[PDB]
Amino acid sequence: TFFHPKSREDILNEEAKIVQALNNQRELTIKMHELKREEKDYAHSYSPLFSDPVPQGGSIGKAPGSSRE
Amino acid sequence: TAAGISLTGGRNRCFSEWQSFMHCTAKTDAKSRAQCLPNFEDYMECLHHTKEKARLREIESVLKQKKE
Repeated sequence: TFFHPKSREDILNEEAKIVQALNNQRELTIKMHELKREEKDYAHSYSPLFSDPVPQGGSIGKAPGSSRE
Repeated sequence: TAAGISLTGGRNRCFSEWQSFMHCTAKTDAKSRAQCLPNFEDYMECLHHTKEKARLREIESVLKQKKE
């Protein structure tokens, strides 16, 4: 009569919630490992304002015919 | 920061090839970056003149042994 253990159903449910939290942390770790080592933009990786990688060089003797696409 | 500036204050000798290559890099991603291989080859050729040197080696050798 002194034995008052938590029932089997509630034990199973609590363990299941724990395992669900653990699998959620697993999937979050995988997602974060995948969002890292994913190619980012030039604005996010180098320069958010001057977002043009194309260099405009000197200006003192700028020859027409020097630009090229 | 001082990239693409000459000794005279303007565009350098191999600016245009570099600018073409950088246009093609801006177009592309790291998986499509291999499209910019001919542009980089052109830039390096303008820099170092390896292929033109080999070409002239062939021309000179034809002037060299096929005559004497």
